Amino acid sequence: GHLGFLPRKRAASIRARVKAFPKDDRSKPVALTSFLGYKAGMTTIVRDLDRPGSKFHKREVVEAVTVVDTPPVVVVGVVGYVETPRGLRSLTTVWAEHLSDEVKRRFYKNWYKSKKKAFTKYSAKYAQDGAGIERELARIKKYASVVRVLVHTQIRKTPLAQKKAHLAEIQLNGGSISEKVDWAREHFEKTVAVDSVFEQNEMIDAIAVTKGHGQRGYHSRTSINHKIYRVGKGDDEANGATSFDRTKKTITPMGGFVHYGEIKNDFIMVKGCIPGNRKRIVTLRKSLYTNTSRKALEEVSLKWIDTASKFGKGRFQTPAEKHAFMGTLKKDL
Amino acid sequence: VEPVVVIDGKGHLVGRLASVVAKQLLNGQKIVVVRAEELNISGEFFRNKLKYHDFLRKATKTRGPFHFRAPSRIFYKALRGMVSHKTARGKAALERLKVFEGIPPPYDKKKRVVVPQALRVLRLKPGRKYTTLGKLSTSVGWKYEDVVAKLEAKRKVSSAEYYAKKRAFTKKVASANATAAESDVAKQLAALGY
RNA sequence: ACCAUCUAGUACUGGUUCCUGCCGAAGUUUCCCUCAGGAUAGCAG
RNA sequence: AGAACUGGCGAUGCGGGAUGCCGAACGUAGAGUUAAGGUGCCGGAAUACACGCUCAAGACAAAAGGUGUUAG
RNA sequence: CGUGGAGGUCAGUGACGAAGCCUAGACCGUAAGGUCGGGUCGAACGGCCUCUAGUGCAGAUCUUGGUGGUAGUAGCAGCGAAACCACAGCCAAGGCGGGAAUCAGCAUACCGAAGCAGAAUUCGGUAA
RNA sequence: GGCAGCCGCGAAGCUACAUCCGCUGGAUUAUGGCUGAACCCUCUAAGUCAGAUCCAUGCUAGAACGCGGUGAUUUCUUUGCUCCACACAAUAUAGAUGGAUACGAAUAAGGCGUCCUUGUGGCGUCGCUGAACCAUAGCAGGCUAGCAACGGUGCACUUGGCGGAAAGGCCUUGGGUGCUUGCUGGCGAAUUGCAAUGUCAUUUUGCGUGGGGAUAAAUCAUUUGUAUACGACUUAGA
Repeated sequence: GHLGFLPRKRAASIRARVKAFPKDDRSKPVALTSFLGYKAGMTTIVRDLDRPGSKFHKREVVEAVTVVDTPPVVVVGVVGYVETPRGLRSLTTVWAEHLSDEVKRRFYKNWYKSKKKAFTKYSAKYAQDGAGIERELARIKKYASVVRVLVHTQIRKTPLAQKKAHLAEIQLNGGSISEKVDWAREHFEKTVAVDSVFEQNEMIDAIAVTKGHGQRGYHSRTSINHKIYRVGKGDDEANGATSFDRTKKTITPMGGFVHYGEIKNDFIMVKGCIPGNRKRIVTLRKSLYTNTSRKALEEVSLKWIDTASKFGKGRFQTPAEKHAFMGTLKKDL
Repeated sequence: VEPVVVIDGKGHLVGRLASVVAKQLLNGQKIVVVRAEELNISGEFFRNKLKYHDFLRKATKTRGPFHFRAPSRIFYKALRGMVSHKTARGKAALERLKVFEGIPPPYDKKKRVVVPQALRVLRLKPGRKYTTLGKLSTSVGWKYEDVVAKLEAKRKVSSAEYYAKKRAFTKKVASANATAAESDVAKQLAALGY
């Protein structure tokens, strides 16, 4: 057994705690250092191997790729940090004036029984000329060194019975922390898309809690060197609008995703599998730095995508395939 | 004597400084140590580093030996062995001791002190090698040296402006005294010693 | 094999009960073929 | 590996040597000086003075070498 | 000094409370112990000069009797033990010894040299 | 097929003979050089470049006897909670009895005042201990009179700046109000009997009023199924 991955004690929460960020680039424009989303099932994808010298070089090759259910990231605040001899410390936290019901639920377990006195008087302080809630920005500018944005996911968009919001801190790539806080404030209550941070062929890393076998499993894990193959937009239609297979369909498997994960929002395709099963929230990061190897730098296309259901063994790809061979079906037509 | 005494670890010796601090603590005197990251130990860097690394692996087995990295904690451990710890009297004595890297507030706005007999430069023979302790802490696992130096640099600033203001004030006071000289009160004071 | 008596037998373990003061050693020899025993040489009254 | 002998225990406190040879052999108490052993802290006592040494030690190996350091 | 009994004495104490028992209340004797005040007590005892002995307990894997953990454990939502029990235990070494409660286990390479052309080989050091 | 199962298809889970991935920066040593004495030379004595063992990056847990920020602070325990003003008690001190009375850097040199043809500069000079500096006079510190200045200072305000490392403090403008021992006078001190620390600091907590502020949250239940040996964890609902 691995010595580093011991003891095997289970994680304390579904969300995996991120404790490392890709340094701090003082020259890059302001951008998010990571992304948050939810994990769906898995599928299959094939692409052309442009890698030189490979056995399957310049040939179509099948690769296993998972699908991450990514809801839009709506900013709710930002957190500043200051260097100290006792380690990094969060000097001040601020919020985006207004908070959705899902965000308020995160602070409540018996939400229905509670009088729902969530963020309210704080908004009353904001409901004026600003003063303290505006001087906090100046205080952050004066002393802060690294600023982490505070965002939550649109859980109600995800097909999850649990409507409680999930929130985590994300560091800002850009320098000039004044610009960091200015951009964060301007983005208060705004919605951020995947294209604003990640991009196709980027070697992102995945971190999440492992599957529980029902103590084996249910522990946080980090997987690095995973290449994105296509930015997905499940809000629209015809997600399979690739250059090949001009018979546009949807990435959703027949009858919906197995067990759970009926995609109804943005999604992303990532090379290989991801730790943990569906219904688990997964955070994405740029993998610190980008390797210069062809396996990490080369860009890839996409073609065949499997759509047959897995509620059994799998056969039918689309409902329109059932005709001709079955003759008459008086029960239906 | 001042209720609390702040000792500057700059250019000092760990052994003698720890011994004197422990002796004062046993007598019932409150003492605080600042700029511990700049403390010095006799001998070259290799000798001191080996003497510390061997300690980390001597076993009691994690209940006993702890791979403590902070240089201030290393100094406390050095002073810990010079006090009758594990007892009410010794433990109470240690309660009057605090060690901080650099000079955090409010100790910045207060006069620090030095021990003449614990100065590394004074007691260490000239030309002989010595260890700065900071390098040892960095090599053994400490990683706050960069931040410590960065936030200590601001300590020299602002304090420099305060010193300049105090220098101007003392210049004015000296001018006032010089023009005040030759007065009858001044002459009487000079005659009567003062 | 058991039952009661001669038998409370046949010399090596265990234990050997209140207090204070004073004095206070030895561990070795003598005489019989030794370890079993005693004459005592010495120490202490 | 037996051995002819001279000081010491057995019945022996106490101070010192972290603990197992030195000092000193013992009524209950007050006062002052010491033995052994110590005067950087634990540990009650001078981080005392003076002459040189030593860069790794320092509280059975000495048969030999060092362009290690200081003297005739 | 003290306990059982006996000879002489205190023309001794005692239902207005002696023996016995408890005392975080006191006194005396450095000691075996003695005395006093207080809570129960209900019928006989104490000092002194002597005599007398089945006369003083922490041991005896002691005897008789009683009582704890074990334990509300095996056991038969039941009904209730036994074994064992001076007291210990988390280890660094020598004088043979530096924390709540329950649930789950019993090696490769890096340097210098060889008449090492290359391939390839050997040797002195680092290191497991 | 009610009862006890058998031939093709195939999950649901147990569960691998299934698939992907498994990182880049410092200081060293052995070793190869530079400068350069010991005494021409010398990789070493003062230093330094290249250069594998140690630490960093990363991952995993999180002091359950570590820490920061943040959503809200019982509308009747008869202001219930909270912060304040005054107001009486208990509680104790790891131990006030004038002041922690702020640069940096070197120890084979640094300041201070000045000059400036502004520098590693010139000039005069300071150390050799704080054995000092600020303050210190009044019934343990009162009343009051007069002189010189509007300086010093106890305290309630107000304009503004600095301090995020444990900033929680530093102040700054303007008046207001006491004292002023800077100087000169008038009042009382006794009896605690020749001394008995002769009681003056706050740490915490308890009870009595008035000046404001806000009025919530968690467990069970219900259940969920990513979790699931049993706990636990994850949820939905006035």
